[PDB]
Amino acid sequence: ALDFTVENVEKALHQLYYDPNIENKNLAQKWLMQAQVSPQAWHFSWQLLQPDKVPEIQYFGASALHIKISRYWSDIPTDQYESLKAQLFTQITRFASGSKIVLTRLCVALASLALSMMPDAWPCAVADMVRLFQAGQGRCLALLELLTVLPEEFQTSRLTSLAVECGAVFPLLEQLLQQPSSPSCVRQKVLKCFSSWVQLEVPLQDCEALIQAAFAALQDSELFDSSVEAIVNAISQPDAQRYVNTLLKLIPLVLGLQEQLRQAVQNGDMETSHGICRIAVALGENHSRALLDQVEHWQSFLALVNMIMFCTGIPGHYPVNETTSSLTLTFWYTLQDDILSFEAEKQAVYQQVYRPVYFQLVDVLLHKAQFPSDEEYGFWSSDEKEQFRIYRVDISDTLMYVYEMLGAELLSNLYDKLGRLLTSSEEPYSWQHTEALLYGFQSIAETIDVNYSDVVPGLIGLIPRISISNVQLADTVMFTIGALSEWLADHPVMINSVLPLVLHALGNPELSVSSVSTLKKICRECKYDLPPYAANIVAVSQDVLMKQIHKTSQCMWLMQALGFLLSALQVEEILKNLHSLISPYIQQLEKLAEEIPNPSNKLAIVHILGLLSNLFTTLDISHHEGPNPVVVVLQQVFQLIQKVLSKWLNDAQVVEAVCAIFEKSVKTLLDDFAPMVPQLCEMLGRMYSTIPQASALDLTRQLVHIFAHEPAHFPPIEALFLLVTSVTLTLFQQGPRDHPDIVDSFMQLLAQALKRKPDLFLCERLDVKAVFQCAVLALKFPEAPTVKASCGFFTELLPRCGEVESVGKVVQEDGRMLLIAVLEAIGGQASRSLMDCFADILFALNKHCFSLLSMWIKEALQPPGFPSARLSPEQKDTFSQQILRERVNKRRVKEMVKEFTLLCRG
Amino acid sequence: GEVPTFKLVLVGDGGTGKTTFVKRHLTGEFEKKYIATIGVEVHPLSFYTNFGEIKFDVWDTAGLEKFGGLRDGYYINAQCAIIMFDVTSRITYKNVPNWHRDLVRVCENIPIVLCGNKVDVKERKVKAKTITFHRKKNLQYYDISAKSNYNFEKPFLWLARKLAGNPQLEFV
Ligand SMILES: Nc1nc2c(ncn2[C@@H]2O[C@H](COP(=O)(O)OP(=O)(O)OP(=O)(O)O)[C@@H](O)[C@H]2O)c(=O)[nH]1
Ligand SMILES: [Mg+2]
Repeated sequence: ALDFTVENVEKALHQLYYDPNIENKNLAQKWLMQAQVSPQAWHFSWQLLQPDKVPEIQYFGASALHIKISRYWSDIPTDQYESLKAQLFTQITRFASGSKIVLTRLCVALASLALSMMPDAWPCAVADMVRLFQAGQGRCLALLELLTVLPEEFQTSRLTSLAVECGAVFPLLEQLLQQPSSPSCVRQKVLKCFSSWVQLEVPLQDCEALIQAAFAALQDSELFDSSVEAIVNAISQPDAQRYVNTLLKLIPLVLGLQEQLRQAVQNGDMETSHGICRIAVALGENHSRALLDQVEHWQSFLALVNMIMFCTGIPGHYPVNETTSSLTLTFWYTLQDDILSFEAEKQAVYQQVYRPVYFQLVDVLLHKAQFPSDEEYGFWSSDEKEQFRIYRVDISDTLMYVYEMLGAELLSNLYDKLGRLLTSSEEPYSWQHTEALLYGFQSIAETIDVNYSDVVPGLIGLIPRISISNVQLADTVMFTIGALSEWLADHPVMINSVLPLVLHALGNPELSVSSVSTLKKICRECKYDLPPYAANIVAVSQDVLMKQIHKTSQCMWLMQALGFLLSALQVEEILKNLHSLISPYIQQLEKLAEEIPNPSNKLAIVHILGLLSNLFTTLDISHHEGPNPVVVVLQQVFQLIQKVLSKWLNDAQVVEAVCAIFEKSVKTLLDDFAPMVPQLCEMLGRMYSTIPQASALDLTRQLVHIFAHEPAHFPPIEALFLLVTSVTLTLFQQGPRDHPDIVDSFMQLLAQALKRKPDLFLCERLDVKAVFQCAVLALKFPEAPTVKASCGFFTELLPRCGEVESVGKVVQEDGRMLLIAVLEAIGGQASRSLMDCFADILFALNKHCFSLLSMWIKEALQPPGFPSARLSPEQKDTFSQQILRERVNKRRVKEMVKEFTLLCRG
Repeated sequence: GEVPTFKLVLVGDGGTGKTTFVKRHLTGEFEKKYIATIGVEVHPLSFYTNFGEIKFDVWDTAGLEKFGGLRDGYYINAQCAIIMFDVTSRITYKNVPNWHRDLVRVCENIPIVLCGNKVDVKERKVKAKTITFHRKKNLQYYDISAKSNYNFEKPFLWLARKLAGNPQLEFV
């Protein structure tokens, strides 16, 4: 029998924090949650905040107070407000000497209190906090903590702008910061307070003086980080562009950091170079165009560009020596977007001014992306190499966008350097410089307009002339080739100059990913000009597969590459080649088919199955993007598959593999699967009747999508559709929330039925009431994806009322339930993330069954505080009115639903 | 108990995957259901490394406000953390700053890994290029998929390395 006394809380906390027993930690935390909510918490928490106890113990006391105040306000009698206010102040004054962690939590507490009575009961909170805390250092640091945390809690509280009260905070900050006698600690806290208050709707114009102090503070090591933060938050404000005049005052201030930046780079001072870069990039990436329009200031914007160019080209490598360069990329891109954004009279002037800058940037970027010497790279940490890889991806993306603006000359310049480096000048061999240039080409190779290509042919010719003595170089060569995948399709004559190189690299285990992904790309892009290479490719592939050279993922890309290849060969050649390739695996499967139930077999079984599905994903003779080979293969394989199912029935992973085979084969041949319909339905129907799984519903949905209007083959699918719906409905009664995944596929299936073939709902063998009922309950599920699927169903249902579907409008005898479920979600029962899905249901109610909706909604909102208790009848009526307009568009219904849900929650 | 145990606090919005992640590491199976957590549930998690054994006491906190429990209070004595968000939900990401703000209030400078979960879902709504979190030395980001098992171990490896000040650590 343990009551909530200090003694027992302490024991509890000690347990939670120090007893290594897990079961015990969990037990203590549960009890501590109870103690926190108990009204004893109002007595024992002040006892925990005694100098008598350890800091983590005291902490809980303040933690409890903040939670009771911010989350159980209604349980606080008004006669307690002032005395609570006073006690928090007292303890805050006392903890100025003690733990800063507790001091913070205490401040957060007094800040919640403040925000809760600030408009009505406590008229001038901010002004009173200042007056009270004055009349020494501790008191000051305290008030600053309180004033910093206050605006932070304002951004996350639920239930009149605080910004307006900032006019009282600022004067004090200016005063404290511009005075000589203040300590560094007070100053750092003054710069942090400023960052918190700037993060609100405080006009830039009114921050100017603190912006200037922050800048002066940068030269002090102690205040640097705080200033940098305070300054970036000022400039990065959403409203900041509105005050252009102040933006003009900011340019000289940022430029004034040039010397500090240089010195910092000379000294290898990372944190500082990084700080100034962030400042400079904040000004540019946000207010670039406002600065470009103010043509009278073009000289300064130019200096700012130079400064950011300086940070991009810092000596060394990104991850290991220079964090600063990476932060300059988002800027280079916005400048490009801006330059291309105006009429030629302005565009050409700036394109003239900034073209040479982007050529420099390309030179700089190519040098920074260049790998280090083999020895150097060998000592780079695993995380460092990873960071470098991502950094290349980022540079690649920016390099691509630069090509948009430079275009033609870029490709010529690159082609020259590469060719000059390979055939004209014998210099110290650096595969690194060769790889950088090729990498530049690779990043742009997909975005080459089909107009100019004088460079492509030349480059394609230089590729076989390159030395492949390094994995990286071999990988880059391979990637460049695949990037020219589309370009080759148009120039089949060039295929011969690259295909051999790619095929060669297929055997090298270390180039698997690049090699295989390029083969696949080439096969996909030039299906029609590969027939004369098909056998050789099949030969190399089979050999490489025979030897464990590629991992299963790459093996799937191979099967895909091959499918693309065979799809353009004459029927008899497709057969002959297919047999030589799959016969062994089918036989192997047969030997694996007459074996035990061990995993080693499982792995093998799954592999062969995935090989088949991947090949059939890619092989289409009808080019949708004499019988069908795939169909025959399926027919002759079916007996084997069934044998597999019989012995592996209970295994979900193996079953999925079989499902994937057909899932993949169906999307490949859309009408030409007709012969496989009857057999597949029995299989899918038997599967689901034994063990219900979501892929079975998905497969069914695909058949429905295809053969709906094909009466000749649809009958068996109709049976399946009904059978699967009968089982999912029985299942749903029993486990209303046990299979969100199945409910999800179920809803999508039903939505496909309504989309493609509504008359399916007029079958009396299908329980239309049940379905509608399941649908509405689904709307309340925890799993967002299941709820999205549900909204999907109603969006294909409501358009079918009075659309030759009697059963459709019949279920609008239950229509007001749907409206209720939708209003409960918008009220705050569903995640804000799903709001656009419920708005879609509303839109569908207003446009297709408006008469009903209006009676429905007038009634549903009648009960006081229905969606949310936070609502007012006036707000309820306004919403009811807006949503009853007959011409509203999804765009508007979404905007009002969002506005409304916001009022319901806070 | 030849090796220490680090306190790892797992934080983030409701339904992001916190519990499913942890659970997959502990049993291997992926839970399809979303059963909100109430307060916290501390689960021990151990990994064998090429230098020895690393033990973690994952403090799986609750993302839903209504079930927050002792949110600030679970952070005490943390040696590190993991902030999680849904890559298919813009709201779980816009909230990352608030979760981070509170961890810092209790523990400062502890290593933190930010994970974007559910990247296996075809329609992503938060592109990995947007992440600016890892711009700090004790901060890192990762695209993870508790469902597809993608970058499953990355966060724990990074943290482990930072904690034992040894970039050479590798899980065995
Ligand atoms: N598609 C996809 N879904 C996932 C992934 N990880 C988790 N989920 C889904 O999210 C659900 C689990 O949500 P939880 O982890 O229990 O949510 P939670 O973090 O415990 O929410 P809180 O208790 O408030 O912290 C599961 O049903 C999964 O299907 C993923 O990587 N991909
Ligand atoms: Mg959880």
